Formats: sequence, C-alpha cells, structure tokens
Amino acid sequence: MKVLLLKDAKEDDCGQDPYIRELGLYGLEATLIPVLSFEFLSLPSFSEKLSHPEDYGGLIFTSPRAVEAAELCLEQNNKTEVWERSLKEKWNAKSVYVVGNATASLVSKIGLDTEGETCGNAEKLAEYICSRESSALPLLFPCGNLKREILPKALKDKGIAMESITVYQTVAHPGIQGNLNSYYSQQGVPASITFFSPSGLTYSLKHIQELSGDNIDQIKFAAIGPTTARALAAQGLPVSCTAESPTPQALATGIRKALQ
Repeated sequence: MKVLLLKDAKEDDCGQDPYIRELGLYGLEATLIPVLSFEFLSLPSFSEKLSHPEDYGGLIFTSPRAVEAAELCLEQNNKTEVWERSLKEKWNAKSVYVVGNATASLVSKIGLDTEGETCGNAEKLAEYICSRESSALPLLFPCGNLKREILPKALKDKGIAMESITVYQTVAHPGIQGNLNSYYSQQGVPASITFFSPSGLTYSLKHIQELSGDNIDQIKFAAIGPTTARALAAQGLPVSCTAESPTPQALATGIRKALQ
C-alpha cells in the first residue's frame, strides 16, 4: 500500500526523511511531496542596514531563513570583507537576540555572539526584552512576512524601538501541481494522504481533488495533529487518522490502523 505525505519539506535524519523511513518499516511505500518553499527579499536594503550598525541597538533573528538572508546579502553586495573587517565586531558590541536552535547555530556561524537561543519562542523573547532597559536606537529585526510576526507589536506595546525588515517569505511550493501529476500518473491514487499543516492542505487540496476524481472517497486522509485535522474537517474531508503526537512513530501507528 502506497501513502503520500504532503509536508512542508523533506527532512534528513541520517540520509532519509524520518516519516518516510518509519512507514517503510511496515511495508508502507511512502512518498513525500513538499508543500512549502521560500524566497528571499530586499537583500540590498538588508545589506545597507547591516553596514550601518551605528543606527541600531541590536539584532533579532527568529528564523534560520533570516540568518541565511544575512549571509546572502553580505556576499552579493560586496560586504564580506567589511563584515569580517569592521561590521561583525561592531554588531557584536550591540545586543543580539535569537529564537530557535537552528537559528542560533547559524548565528554562531556568522560570528555574532551566540551561546544559542535563550528564547524558546517569540513570546518568551518579547518578555525578556521588555523586562530590561532598551536602547534608544531601534533593534533591527530581519524577518518573514509581517502578518505572521508577533514581535513587532509585542515590543512596541512596551515602548521598545525596533525596525523590522522582511528578508524572506514563505510561499506554496511551486511544484505541487506537477509533483502530484507525476505521482498519480506513475503510482495511481494513494491509499492514504497525510497533511502536516492547514497551509499544506490549502495549497494542495484542489490539485488532489482534480487528480483523484471520484476515487477521493477511498483515500484515507491523515493529519499530523488536531489543528490540521480541524482544517481537514473544515474542507469537509473525513479524517481517518490524527497522529497522537507529531512524530514518525505516532503517524505510522495511525496510518497502519487506518489501513488495516
């Protein structure tokens, strides 16, 4: 029995995506089609702000995408020398805040000082920043699309100066239609499709409908968690399985029972 995972991205745990590998333990042939992609934005502007630390009180990074954008805007605008020559240490004398273990690793990688997050998430960082005095110069926050960011309003509500710059945006993976086309043409309608977020559902459901035609009723739809399940229900799809926890093991258990 073939199963399809529509997940944000293919992960790599010692050579394989752990969700696909786990299903494989049980004779379940799983395929992953990614539903999220990203694009970088405003890197020249970001390079200019980076080259003027005297105008800022510090930096906030909450995503590896933003640190990647930093690396990228330095290379592209000829500021690599200067970063290593007169920027890195200038910015390191200021305050550098990080959320995310992956973010923190990259922050270490470009020189800034580091010692990881010490914030588990945006809301806890916001509390930490607001419990202390702040600089009269704004904190620079290279970020994602403003609609998903909560830091800008959390800090401003407590009087903290900040300047946000969107340097990456999350988008529907532009291969979804083609990848689903190829899968169904080669493999046929899958026994099960698992969604990993409401977004993924939004970006892929119409194509799944068109490809599945009237066989959609035979597909066992699975959700990695209740929020995703609720999004499934909202589109009126029956939820055959909701993983008890969002892990490869709990998904495989679910899919296996649903397919018995």
